[PDB]
Amino acid sequence: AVGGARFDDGAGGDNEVQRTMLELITQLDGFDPRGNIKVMFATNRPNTLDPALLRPGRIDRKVEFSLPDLEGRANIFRIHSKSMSVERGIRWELISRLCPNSTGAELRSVCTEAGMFAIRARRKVATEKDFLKAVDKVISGYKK
Amino acid sequence: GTGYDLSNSVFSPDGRNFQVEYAVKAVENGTTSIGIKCNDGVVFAVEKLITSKLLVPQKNVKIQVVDRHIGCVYSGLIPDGRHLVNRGREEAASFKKLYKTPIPIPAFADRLGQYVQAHTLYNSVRPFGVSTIFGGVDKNGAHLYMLEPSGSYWGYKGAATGKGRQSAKAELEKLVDHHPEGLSAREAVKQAAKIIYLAHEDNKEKDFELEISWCSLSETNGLHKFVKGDLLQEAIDFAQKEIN
Amino acid sequence: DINWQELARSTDEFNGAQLKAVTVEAGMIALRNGQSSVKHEDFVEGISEVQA
Amino acid sequence: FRNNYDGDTVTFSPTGRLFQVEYALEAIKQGSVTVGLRSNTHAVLVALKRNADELSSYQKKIIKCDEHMGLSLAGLAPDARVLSNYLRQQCNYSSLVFNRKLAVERAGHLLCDKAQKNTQSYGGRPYGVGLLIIGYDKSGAHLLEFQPSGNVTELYGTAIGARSQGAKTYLERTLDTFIKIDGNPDELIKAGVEAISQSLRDESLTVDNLSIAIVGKDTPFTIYDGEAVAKYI
Amino acid sequence: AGYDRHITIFSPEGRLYQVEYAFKATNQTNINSLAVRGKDCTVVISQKKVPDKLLDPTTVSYIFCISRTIGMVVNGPIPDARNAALRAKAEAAEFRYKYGYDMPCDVLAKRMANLSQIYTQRAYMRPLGVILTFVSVDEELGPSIYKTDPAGYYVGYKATATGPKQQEITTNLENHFKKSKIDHINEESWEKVVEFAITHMIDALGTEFSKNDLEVGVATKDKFFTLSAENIEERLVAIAEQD
Amino acid sequence: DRGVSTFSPEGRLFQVEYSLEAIKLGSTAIGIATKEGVVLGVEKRATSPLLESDSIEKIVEIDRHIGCAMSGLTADARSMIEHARTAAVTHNLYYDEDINVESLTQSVCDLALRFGEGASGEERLMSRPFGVALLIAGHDADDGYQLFHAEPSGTFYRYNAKAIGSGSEGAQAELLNEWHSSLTLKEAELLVLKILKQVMEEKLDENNAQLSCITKQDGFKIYDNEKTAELIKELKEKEAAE
Amino acid sequence: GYDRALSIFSPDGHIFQVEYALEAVKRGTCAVGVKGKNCVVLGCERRSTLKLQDTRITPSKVSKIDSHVVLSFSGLNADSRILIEKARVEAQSHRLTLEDPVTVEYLTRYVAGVQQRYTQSGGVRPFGVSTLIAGFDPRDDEPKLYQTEPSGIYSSWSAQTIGRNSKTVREFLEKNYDRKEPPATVEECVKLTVRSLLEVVQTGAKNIEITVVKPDSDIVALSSEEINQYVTQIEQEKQEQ
Repeated sequence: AVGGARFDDGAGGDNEVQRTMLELITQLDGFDPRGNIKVMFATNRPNTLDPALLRPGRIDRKVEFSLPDLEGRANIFRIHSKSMSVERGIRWELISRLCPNSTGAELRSVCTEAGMFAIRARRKVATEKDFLKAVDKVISGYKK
Repeated sequence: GTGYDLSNSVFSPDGRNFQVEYAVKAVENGTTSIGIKCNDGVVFAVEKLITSKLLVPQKNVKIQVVDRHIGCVYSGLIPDGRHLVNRGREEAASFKKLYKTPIPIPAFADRLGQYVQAHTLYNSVRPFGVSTIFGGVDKNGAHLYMLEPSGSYWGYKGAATGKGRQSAKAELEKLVDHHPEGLSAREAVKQAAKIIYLAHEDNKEKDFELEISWCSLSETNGLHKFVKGDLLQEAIDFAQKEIN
Repeated sequence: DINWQELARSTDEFNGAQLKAVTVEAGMIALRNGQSSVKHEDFVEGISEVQA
Repeated sequence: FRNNYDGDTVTFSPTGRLFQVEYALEAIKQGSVTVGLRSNTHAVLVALKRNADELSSYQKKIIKCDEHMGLSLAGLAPDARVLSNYLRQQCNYSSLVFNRKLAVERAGHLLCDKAQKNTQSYGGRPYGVGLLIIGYDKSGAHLLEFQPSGNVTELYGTAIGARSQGAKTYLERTLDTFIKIDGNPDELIKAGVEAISQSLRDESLTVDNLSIAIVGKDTPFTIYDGEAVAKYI
Repeated sequence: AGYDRHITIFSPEGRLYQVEYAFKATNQTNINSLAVRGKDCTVVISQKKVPDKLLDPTTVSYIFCISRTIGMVVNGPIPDARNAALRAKAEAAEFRYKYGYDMPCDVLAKRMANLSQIYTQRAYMRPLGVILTFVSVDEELGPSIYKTDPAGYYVGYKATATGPKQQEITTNLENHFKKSKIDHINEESWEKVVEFAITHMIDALGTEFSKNDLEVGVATKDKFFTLSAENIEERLVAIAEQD
Repeated sequence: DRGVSTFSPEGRLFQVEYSLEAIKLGSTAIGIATKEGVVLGVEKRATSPLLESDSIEKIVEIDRHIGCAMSGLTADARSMIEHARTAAVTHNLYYDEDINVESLTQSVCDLALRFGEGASGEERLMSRPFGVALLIAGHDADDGYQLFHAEPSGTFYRYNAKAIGSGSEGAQAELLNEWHSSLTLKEAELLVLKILKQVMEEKLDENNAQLSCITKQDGFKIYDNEKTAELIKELKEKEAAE
Repeated sequence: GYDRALSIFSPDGHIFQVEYALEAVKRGTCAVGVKGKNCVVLGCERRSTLKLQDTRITPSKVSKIDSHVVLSFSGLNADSRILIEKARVEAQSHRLTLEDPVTVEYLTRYVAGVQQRYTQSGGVRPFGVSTLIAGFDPRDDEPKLYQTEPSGIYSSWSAQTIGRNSKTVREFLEKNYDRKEPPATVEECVKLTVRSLLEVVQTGAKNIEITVVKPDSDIVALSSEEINQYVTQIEQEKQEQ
């Protein structure tokens, strides 16, 4: 959002944006005690970084968010489920079996989509196929 | 436009095949190697790059023979040359089969380049990554040529391919002027070893072995054979002193 | 435990910090090896975190 | 860019390079590790048999093309199988035609330009496997290495696939030891066993994972796996 | 699409750029050369350029003796040079073999002319970037000059030059021929014809030539041939005598 | 676009990897090599009621001693199958005996690369690799029973048990769990049968799945819907106890 | 000469061409087939895009491969004709070779590879045609109905349609047919067919074209009136309520 490394400072208003990036980098470099305070940057792209960013002593470790997996979805599901009234005879393991690996956010399209299936199936505890259909439905209807 | 570079057979707007030029990239990329047309004969010399202990010395031998009178050496893809070597090794017996005579170096030459030239003629027919120093004593005296993936070779009183050529180019051109007379193969043998080390100095960084061969109407008696043993060691010691 | 050349040969063609990537991993991996001491294994595990 | 220069084995880099080769070259180290060495007496192969699962079997990296000649692989097996079969013909062929054993030397000659054709010929591709090849012959035990670049070499010893350097360094380190281990396959072998241990990283060599072969003077090309590797484990 | 330049296909204009670029490769060797039909003879002169010592300079020619009767000069790369002569070499004996008498010069030209037009029309076939001039003293046509292009286009010449500076000698001879008004150099000794040429080559090229400077050849009755550096020198000497 | 034989920077073949894509698409196909036999089970995956699940065959006999299954685009196998069937007979025709399933296996694997357009080093004519990977069951005297995953890679292994197709992975873990040396065929049956029904989208019946074994005595033997439905219900009993 | 592989696993592992072949099939005017207990009935729509055709010499959609073997399809009328031939050829071969005409499967399985060829065959595209195969095996009365597709895949059907809106009529038939109760009578099957046709054909008689195979090379294509009989017959059953 702040932009990474870019030539876009040539526009002349993005300098401030960079200046803010400059500010941060300038600031963050020296005086952040990084033994205690943790410096972490969430992003879509690891490459976009202002070269100053990834520099050693500034960004040492560089990590990808590990995509929620067959297991992760299950538990990420399971939590998504707990707000819903959901069947516990079924497993979010069972659902995440069906699902490919997708973002920990979308795993509600698995789960919270069946709050309707809860009341569509009129299972206050939404069943396996409730969320299976959700995995069906949302991914079926997905087509993007 | 561009892409002229990409397909072999293409004439770029300049009328040029950049692949061939890119082949030349691989060519010069070759290990420095030289050849010397001497008085009776020609002499072939190439640095053998030693990459490790596990290398069994003297086994891997870059210079290959065609017939027994045609020695050949090339800088570029070792498979390329060998591929063409056999390709040559064909034609001689082939020629020799029809003509009963082992093939003249020049005769033997043009064969190759045409074949090589084929490797120009189609965008897919990736030319060879090698230029090749080659020749030997034939019906009349020695001959020494060095052939380009272009399909260009010529008569060369000495020739060098690989990286360190320029170290050699002088060195040869020297002995050209040092010996516009001519040279005994054995002195060419001696001279080359120097020149190679000198040529090697372009590549000097790593250990290397030295393959040298030759076709001496005198010594090989119109044949191509390898510089070997003591005269080899001689030329080395000769060279390895003269390198100092 | 460190042997650079092993690292240095097992690592290949690092712009320096990739060695340090290996190394900071190694230090990291040293505590991940429980050591405050940072060893060849730390560094080979600095290698082990994929050096490509 | 490269997709310009890489895509076609017929097409040099601007630097005059074939990335497909380099790519095939990549699949090399991608391949499982395996090791080989020779004495003047014997020539030994040591392989890491990788499986898919434990449920699966363990991919064998070693091939017998001949009594005096058998090889090991890293990278794509299917290529070699052909080549091996192709090669198997040759020793056969020679010993068929000439009653002559194919020179491990002369063997290496073959696949090279054979590979070279994979290279220079558009529409096709190189083979996806480099080869370690032990052979014994009238010239003795010969360990040769091949490159999908076409390039072949006789080594006193070597290893390939993944991280072979550890063994390799150690082997190159070990050099004069095994080559002088003579009439002692075992320590020729156990050198490799140690060698492969050097480039052993993930785990130790096992009955299933360790594969071993030796050709030698009176040792025909002979493969050792499992219980055969068990004692050397 | 834009491949139309990469390949031989009618440009939007119906044009063939590779061809047009093959034309580039023609003088890409940068050798200027001439073909002059003497009275008796036909004579061809060209630049022998010896950039290197390491060369065997003797080996360097773009003038090629096609047949008994027919030679040819090449303007273009020696690989492509060495090719067409070979190609030409076949047809002669071939023609002769087939036809019992030697191939007339232009026939080869017309023949070789056919060739590129193929590659011209044959996309994967690339045409060759050499310009070729065939000459002989034809049993029928006597002295003969036939130049062909990378395009398979060709014609007879009262005489011609070819090279980067072709136009200059072209003018020169055109000047001299519009002057002389006869298709051929009228001289019985090809020597003179040569000497005439080397003059008018030296003339229009404004360029004095050593004997190592010149690729020199003479098409004579029943025999095309060339000269050593010494006949060249003889000319150099002889031509130094007229001037 | 790009050549199919074009190596990945990895030294891999995109198409292969893409061939690997269609592989997972296949009905999840599972097999277990017991010393009793080799159990096989697969997903019929009937895509429409009017479709009669009968005409669905992802499991095929090559020979009594050799029969196998397919998961992937079932088209490519046809040749391969008959091709496989060929050599066996052919071997037998020459060798008066049964081929090593492995040898056959290995042989059939060799089909893999035989796609190409004017490839360098031999003429291999197909537009593309094979859209199916195959579970290979067999009994051979030498090796007893034999189980193999035939793969468009041309690489394969002998699987103590193997699952391929859609949900094979967890099933594989299941197999990995479920498998032991001492497995009885009927165990592995219900094992797969459950694991299928487990991994099966559709609730396993006889019509939405298929079963077979290969047995040193009987060789390759496909299970009817009935004994299927029998063992099916048998699961439901055994599956629901605790 | 032209080897160029037109069918390639795409990154997804798919051949769009294969996938597009179906599109022409979808584009292909609908065609249905259904088996009575004794019989198979093939309904097909005529592409109604034009007229002034002489319908006689206008080619019918369903085609006989063998006296007991006919086929319907959806896609390029071109692709069929070839397929039609080789099939027709095949049976005659099978006839001559096997001293017996094909089973319908075998023929089907035969034609299966044909498409399946061009799939893994370079230099070609597969057919734009999925087919329906109707015939009763020699010495077999049993209705045999085989759907096929340019992917080279095929199966048995209690009933099947293909072409544009095939699902529509299929969805119709999927309920409108019972496995346990085939519309055993030809008519009821044909009528059920015609029912399923008007689903898609959208009220036409000429445009509907029926084919029915009975045992032992017993096969019939109905006149539009015979069709319209059922057409009209069905209409009442509708308009009754």
